[PDB]
Amino acid sequence: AEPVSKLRIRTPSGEFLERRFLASNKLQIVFDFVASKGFPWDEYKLLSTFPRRDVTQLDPNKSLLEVKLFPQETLFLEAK
Amino acid sequence: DDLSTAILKQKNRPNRLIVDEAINEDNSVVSLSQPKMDELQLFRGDTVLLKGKKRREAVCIVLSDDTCSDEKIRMNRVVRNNLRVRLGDVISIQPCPDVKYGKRIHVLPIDDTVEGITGNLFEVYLKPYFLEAYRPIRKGDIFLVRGGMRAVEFKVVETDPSPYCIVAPDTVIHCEG
Ligand SMILES: [Cl-]
Repeated sequence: AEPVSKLRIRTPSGEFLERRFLASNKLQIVFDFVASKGFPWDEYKLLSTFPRRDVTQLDPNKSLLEVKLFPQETLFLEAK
Repeated sequence: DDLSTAILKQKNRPNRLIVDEAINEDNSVVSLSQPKMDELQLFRGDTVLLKGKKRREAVCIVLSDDTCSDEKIRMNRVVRNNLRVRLGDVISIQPCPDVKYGKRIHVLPIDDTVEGITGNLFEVYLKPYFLEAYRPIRKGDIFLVRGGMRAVEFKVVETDPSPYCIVAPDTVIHCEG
């Protein structure tokens, strides 16, 4: 198997989005995914909690592998 | 059910783990090996329910740790204390998808003297502790917050939904008292 990142993303109401991405995907592919579900970049941040960091504040051209989102992470959408 | 119960004829229990020292000093975190998480079908950042002695329970977030032995669980002093366990004791761990973003929680400092001696408890302790952290908490928890220049212990009086929830950005935090 070629490295995959499974991401589970809590929506503001507390339920989940889920999607598996190739770990070599550009972080942009994750932004696009949440946007397509109704959570555009200019309205919502995407947070991780261990460590606490703002994923939307990272270089969208870097890969998931590069930015340390692999092989599993739970993220959180939060209104800006 | 209980750590203290078993039938004579039973398929083994992969979810009974030996308490070990934390490397991550965070109150909300427990760490397992990746193979143990695979075996238990646990996902990084999942909320879990831990059972300890004297029917104590705790909710934590589970992370993988590459130095953790398969049979062990790393947890900090606060969680150990809430579970009434010591290093080398046995706890049980199970998935807890039942946990919702809370509507409100009620907490209070267990020390009656601290508020008078320190800075604003919400601004100096609680807000920094919970903000953007999505911590699970359970009614009855005593948790230790390191803010300002001295730690303050808080007790969870009640949660809504009960008896556990995740403290979200719109969770109303009542501290009184
Ligand atoms: Cl309350």
